[PDB]
Amino acid sequence: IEPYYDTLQTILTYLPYTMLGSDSKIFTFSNNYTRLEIPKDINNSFSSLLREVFEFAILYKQLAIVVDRYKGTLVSAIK
Amino acid sequence: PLLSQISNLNIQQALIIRELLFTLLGHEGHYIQYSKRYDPTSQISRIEGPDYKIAKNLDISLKVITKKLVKFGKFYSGLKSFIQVFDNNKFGKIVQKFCS
Repeated sequence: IEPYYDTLQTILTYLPYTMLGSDSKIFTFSNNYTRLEIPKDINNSFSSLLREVFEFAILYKQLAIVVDRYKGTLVSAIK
Repeated sequence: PLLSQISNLNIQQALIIRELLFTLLGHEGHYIQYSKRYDPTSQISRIEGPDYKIAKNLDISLKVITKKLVKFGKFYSGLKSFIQVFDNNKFGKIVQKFCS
């Protein structure tokens, strides 16, 4: 199928850095880490699958932002 | 070797790790250098620790990860310079015992 199917193992090379909520050469965050742009040269199927995988990355980034921001600011003991 | 000349990711990672081991102790490296704002003469500059700039040719992901880790060298250098200033008789037993 290789000759008849074109798409960018290379994804798995740069995927761990994106999963940990960090910028990547092929995946870039924007708008205060609220959306992630899937590049060109990722055909329909792979993009549709990644949209499910990238849910973890964005959610974890949001949680890390919250933890880093409210680490020692809140006064209430419960929070 | 120039950082731009190297294109492989593994080589860049190993090089930055080798340079980072010394950076975490407050020393300069070949690819991590002190910011021009850091003046060792000023007391407050030494206490607050030096700020580091990363070479522009590093990979973006490695640059981000390094920018997170660099802060540990800043804290260590600041504490080491704190001991060499606040550990004398004029600052009292409380501050001396804290320096311990």
